[PDB]
Amino acid sequence: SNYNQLKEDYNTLKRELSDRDDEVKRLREDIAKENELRTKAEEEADKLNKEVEDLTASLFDEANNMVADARKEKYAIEILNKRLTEQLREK
Amino acid sequence: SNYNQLKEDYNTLKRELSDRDDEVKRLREDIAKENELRTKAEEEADKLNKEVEDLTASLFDEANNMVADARKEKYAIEILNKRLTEQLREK
Amino acid sequence: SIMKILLIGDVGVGKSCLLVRFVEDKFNPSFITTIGIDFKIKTVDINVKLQLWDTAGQERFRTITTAYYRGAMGIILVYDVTDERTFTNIKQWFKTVNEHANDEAQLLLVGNKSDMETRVVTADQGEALAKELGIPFIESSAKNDDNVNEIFFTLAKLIQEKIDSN
Ligand SMILES: Nc1nc2c(ncn2[C@@H]2O[C@H](COP(=O)(O)OP(=O)(O)O)[C@@H](O)[C@H]2O)c(=O)[nH]1
Repeated sequence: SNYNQLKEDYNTLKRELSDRDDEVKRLREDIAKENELRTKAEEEADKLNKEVEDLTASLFDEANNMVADARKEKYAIEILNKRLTEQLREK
Repeated sequence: SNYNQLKEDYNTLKRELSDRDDEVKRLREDIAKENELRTKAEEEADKLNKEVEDLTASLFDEANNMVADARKEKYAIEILNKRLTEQLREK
Repeated sequence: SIMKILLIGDVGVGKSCLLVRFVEDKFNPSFITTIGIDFKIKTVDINVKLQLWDTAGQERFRTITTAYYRGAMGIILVYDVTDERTFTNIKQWFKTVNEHANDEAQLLLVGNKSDMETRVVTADQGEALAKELGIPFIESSAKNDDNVNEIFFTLAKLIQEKIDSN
């Protein structure tokens, strides 16, 4: 159109290039951030995986202990039933 | 001369750009790749706490269920226990 | 002065019934049927507190049950002698173990229900498995209390012996 088509296209290209060069400097820092998230998430992954037995042990401890205590207290009163079902009996 | 210089400065930046379009395309894969990995590290830590929340409700519902049973039958005996002591006093 | 021990094998083998009998506490409950785990603590005198996992090995808590392999100081690989396919299913357990097992944790075989006698496996056929794998062997009855307290006592020795190598 023709020299202005040029002068102008070059100017357009110049700004396409600066947009593109920025988006590159920006995706590079986007990745390093996304890296920090990745590593930190794989640390969590791992951390929990280790901590879990111990955590779960602790639930079982308590669960068993809860039922034990409840069960002993019943039993102890069957012993009471026994002893006085027989305090009466012979007598 | 200037018309020529422009022509090839255009050509230079034309590829200088084409290069960034490449370096963007690749960097966007690399992040989606990084985010793939980080999705997986979140993916499993959920899976896990899902199981641990699942255990904790269940184990504990279950223990209380058993602790109800103990108490339930302990009280039933306690009833008979009184009934018998009420006969020990008669004698 | 703790030690972590875990049991390993199929349903019907007699792993509940072994643990039940090793630890003589009747007041303790059994979740092994309701949820699919149990966990006990028996103190024993060697000259040391045990802690013992048991599992129905189903999918539902597979992620956690696995966590026991990682921290387990001894594994007990258990088979039935009345059942032939349980006697063979052992190596698929063994690789399953060492992909998860912390390398330096110690293992042991167990041939159970010697008691019930439509017994397919011999004792020497049992050390035929044990030999290759580089791991100690015992057989027991869970019912009749044969070698039960040994199973655990021998295993814990090996581990205390192991600690002081380094
Ligand atoms: N005859 C016999 N039966 C056993 C012995 N040990 C366990 N059992 C039985 O085998 C069945 C399943 O055993 P269990 O302990 O539930 O196996 P687990 O699923 O590996 O814990 C039950 O009916 C037990 O009573 C044993 O030494 N002799």
